Amino acid sequence: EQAPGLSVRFTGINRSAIASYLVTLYTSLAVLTDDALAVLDGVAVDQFHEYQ
Amino acid sequence: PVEAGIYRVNRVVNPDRVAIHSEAGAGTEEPLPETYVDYETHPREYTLRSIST
Repeated sequence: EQAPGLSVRFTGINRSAIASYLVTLYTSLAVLTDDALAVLDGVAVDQFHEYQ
Repeated sequence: PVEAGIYRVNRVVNPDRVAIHSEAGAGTEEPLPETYVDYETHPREYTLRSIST
């Protein structure tokens, strides 16, 4: 473990004098109650107003 | 000294078959040679002889 949830392990050398390392991370996301998350959809970002 | 009257001389066979790689310039990612050192299966053995009277 380097950082919590991430690890680095040495694997060996592959007859070409090249070493390899394995870097792995495990993660997930949990929602305890349905009313803790909401999404607003269809948001246009290319509209502009005029000031005369 | 010889502990029990027998002396065995172990020798390497085919020293020219050990392969080494040396680069002249601009090293690459080519595979390296794989080798080992071989021994003689019937080495010469010396046993002490007596001079007595």
